Amino acid sequence: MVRQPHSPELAKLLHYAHEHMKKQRDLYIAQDHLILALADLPSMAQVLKEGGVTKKSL
Amino acid sequence: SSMQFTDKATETLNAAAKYAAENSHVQLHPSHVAVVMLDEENSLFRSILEKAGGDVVSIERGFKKIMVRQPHSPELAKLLHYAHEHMKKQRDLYIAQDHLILALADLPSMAQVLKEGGVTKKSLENAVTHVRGAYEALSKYCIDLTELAASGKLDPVIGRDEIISRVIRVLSRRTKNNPCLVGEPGVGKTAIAEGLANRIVKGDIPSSLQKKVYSLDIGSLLAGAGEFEERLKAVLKELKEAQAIVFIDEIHTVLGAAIDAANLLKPMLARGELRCIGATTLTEYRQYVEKDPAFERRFQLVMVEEPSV
Amino acid sequence: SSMQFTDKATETLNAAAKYAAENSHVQLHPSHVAVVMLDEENSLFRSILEKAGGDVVSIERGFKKI
Amino acid sequence: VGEPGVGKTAIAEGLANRIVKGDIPSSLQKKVYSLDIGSLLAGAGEFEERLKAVLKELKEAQAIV
Amino acid sequence: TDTISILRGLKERYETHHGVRIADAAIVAAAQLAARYITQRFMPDKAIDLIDEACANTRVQLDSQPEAIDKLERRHLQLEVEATALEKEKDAASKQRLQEVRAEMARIQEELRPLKMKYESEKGRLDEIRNLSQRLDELKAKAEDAERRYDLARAADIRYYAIPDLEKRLAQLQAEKSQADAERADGLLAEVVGPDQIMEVVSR
Amino acid sequence: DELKAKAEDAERRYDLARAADIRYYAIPDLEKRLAQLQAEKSQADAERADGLLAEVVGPDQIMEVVSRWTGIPVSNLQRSEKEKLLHMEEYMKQHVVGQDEAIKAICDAIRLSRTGLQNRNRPLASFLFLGPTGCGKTLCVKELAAFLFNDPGAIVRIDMSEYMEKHAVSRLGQLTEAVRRRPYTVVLFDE
Ligand SMILES: Nc1ncnc2c1ncn2[C@@H]1O[C@H](COP(=O)(O)OP(=O)(O)O)[C@@H](O)[C@H]1O
Ligand SMILES: Nc1ncnc2c1ncn2[C@@H]1O[C@H](COP(=O)(O)OP(=O)(O)O)[C@@H](O)[C@H]1O
Ligand SMILES: Nc1ncnc2c1ncn2[C@@H]1O[C@H](COP(=O)(O)OP(=O)(O)O)[C@@H](O)[C@H]1O
Repeated sequence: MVRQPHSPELAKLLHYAHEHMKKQRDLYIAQDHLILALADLPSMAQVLKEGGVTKKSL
Repeated sequence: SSMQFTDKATETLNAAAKYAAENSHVQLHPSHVAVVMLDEENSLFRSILEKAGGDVVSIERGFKKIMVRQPHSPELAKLLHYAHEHMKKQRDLYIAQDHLILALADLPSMAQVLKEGGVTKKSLENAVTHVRGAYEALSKYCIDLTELAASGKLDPVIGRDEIISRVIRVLSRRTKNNPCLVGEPGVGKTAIAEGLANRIVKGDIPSSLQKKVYSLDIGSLLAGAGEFEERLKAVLKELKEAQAIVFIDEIHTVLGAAIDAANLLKPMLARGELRCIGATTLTEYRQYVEKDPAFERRFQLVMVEEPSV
Repeated sequence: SSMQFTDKATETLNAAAKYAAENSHVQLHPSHVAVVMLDEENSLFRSILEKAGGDVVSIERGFKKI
Repeated sequence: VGEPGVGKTAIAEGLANRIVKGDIPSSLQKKVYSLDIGSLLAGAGEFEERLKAVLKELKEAQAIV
Repeated sequence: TDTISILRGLKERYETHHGVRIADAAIVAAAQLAARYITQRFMPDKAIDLIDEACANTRVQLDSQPEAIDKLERRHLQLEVEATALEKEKDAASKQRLQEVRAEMARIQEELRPLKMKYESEKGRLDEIRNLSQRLDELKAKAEDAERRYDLARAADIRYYAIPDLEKRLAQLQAEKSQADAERADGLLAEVVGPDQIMEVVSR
Repeated sequence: DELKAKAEDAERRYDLARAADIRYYAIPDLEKRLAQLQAEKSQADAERADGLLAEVVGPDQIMEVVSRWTGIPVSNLQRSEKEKLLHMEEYMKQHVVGQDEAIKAICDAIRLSRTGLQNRNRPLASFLFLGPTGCGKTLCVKELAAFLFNDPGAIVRIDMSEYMEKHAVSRLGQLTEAVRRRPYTVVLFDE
């Protein structure tokens, strides 16, 4: 947030929600839907690795 | 995390490897899954593709030519990984037969044949939308009694040697092959069928009987909606191709009635393609079995006497 | 004048328009209907060619060339 | 007409085992259909609509039930 | 007299499904006892059920084992696991009990194996007899439709190269069945449905 | 208990590699510790000189549950059926006097049905009390259930004031369903 000056990274996040609407099983597309979507980005999964959150355990 | 597959989806990869074993193969390719689904009774892989158009014949012949060029396949490992990653993405509905169509569309090797056949990638999105809104139905809507009996999780049955031996003689007959444990709510009716499943694994049953025991859950079939015909017909279809004996607790509530459900069990019990074990009360037995002459032709009166001291 | 459709023939008519649009076409040729209608589980058109004569593996091959 | 035990369905079974083999000429051969009351009641009322389609096919095909 | 003629018509089909040996003495005795003792229904419903019930009970002894044999087999299974579990232990009390279990299993093997293996070898042969009757009765029915639907290329491969081939196998299994019956002291009632088998159903 | 379930599942599913370490190792090595704690606990309970029947379910423990779900005292549960038929003539004379020839006739019809000198086709004893009013017809019935049945409140009374009509004959049914819930009951036929 300090290094900050749509978004170049937000457009890629919205592209994942377009395909996740037709998959298999989950819950409801709302606040909890974007939780399992930020782990696919390489610039956002680095913080979860150093904090103790495994991608396979998420 | 961990993935959960049904019994029908588990046997799909096993049945695909059986067909590939006769053609001399060492690896299992995902193209063998589409061949097995196109050889079933009232499959869902054909009706969904018909709405989007295309040519299934051009697609079926394209999948059969891929397995011939074959020498766990490296392409199969990507299918199992996609089933675990995409298991927390959409919304409701677990895994079944219609959900496996979207898993094969993500593979680059399978998407080239579909685009060259007719149904493109954009046609698969609108095709699975209109159709939306032990085996597969025998695991969530039914409970296999032989599984809990062989796993040491069943209470022993001592004192029913004069009743279990009589049910075996009824099942071995040509006609009236539908026992009905007629008794009273207190003398024991469900525990009688528990001892019959114990003799199946041990081998005490004759060679004329080799079926299984499935406890038909009445409350599980009424979960939700209208939509009851899609759940009742799925159980009867899985029991016909597998040849098994289903157990129905309190038959007077499901056979003889709100939603009409007894109409789907009459043609099955008449042609000998279904064997049911009844266990109702004598009070309601004279109003749902002896009243209809067609039901007495297939059900035999089995009295359950209360044991002495 | 009025037009009333059923259920089996209705889904086939809507499927012919989607097949002609995904392959970049202009006109709706009648050959784009018998291909989708034949690809059905226990279809009524399959028993017609097998009763009046004619192999079902050679008639469909002539529709893809159109 | 008889008591429920002397045999009723088996009587009609012997009719199909005589016309198909050889008894009456082809000008009077009629198929035998077993109309079940449980098959029409199943499903979705719509019970009278399914019965009308069955009675219509039994006339143009010349067959008993 | 009319009831006897009904049971004789379906004798070939009843012998195929059950797989036992239906004799002519069990047909007359069934219609005679159904008109004096068990009398509450109507013919042939009160006579056919007496045959299917008696033939289904014989299937148990021809495949499984009676209570006098099954009780001995259950005692040997509990002693085999107990003898091995006590062998790993080094307790003084387990060595004395181990000497009694091993001495008891030697007597069981000399009386259960020569008797239980007779039903196991017969099970692999008696089950094949039913498979022959189910296929011979099916080929005679499938070839009959070809003679009435104008098809000579289909009935020629069934009445000539199917029925005569599978018929010789049934005649070979009947000769080996009488040899195994002499070693089991059975055959007069344990595998032949006669007048004594029908009377056991009415008496129960 | 869970190890015995997993051991039997492997032996039935053709897997003799996992059950070989349960029935032969996990169970024989744990039965010595479980049997040692049960032997040391029973010996320590006798040193306290109290609470002997507080850990082992015996005959006195079963009688406590039955006495709570009804109301019958514990002293009436230990009385066997053999001792009741012996001291029956001495108990009826303490409450009903004067009818010395009627008490002996009651015991002669009950003792012949419990030993085995009569076929099992008749009930306990069918009586027919007569004589004038106020001679001991109602009190004798109440004293019968207070000794043989140990329940004075288990005596049903079906009067003929409303069951005399022909339409009430089929309800003898209300009397059939009433005696099914309570086996040991006293059916009294008044008037
Ligand atoms: N041979 C037996 N051994 C142990 N328990 C038995 C036996 N037979 C019956 N039971 C008990 O009787 C009960 C019968 O339950 P169920 O048949 O479901 O309803 P109901 O109690 O109305 O008959 C079971 O819970 C079972 O524990
Ligand atoms: N002439 C016959 N020959 C052989 N079997 C017969 C004959 N007549 C009647 N049966 C048997 O009697 C049975 C009568 O069945 P059905 O009339 O449908 O009901 P129910 O058994 O209640 O009378 C049939 O299954 C048939 O096999
Ligand atoms: N043997 C007896 N000695 C003393 N009192 C008695 C005796 N028998 C009955 N009673 C008295 O009679 C009363 C009950 O009378 P009851 O039997 O109802 O008369 P009835 O037989 O005319 O109906 C009781 O209150 C009881 O005190």
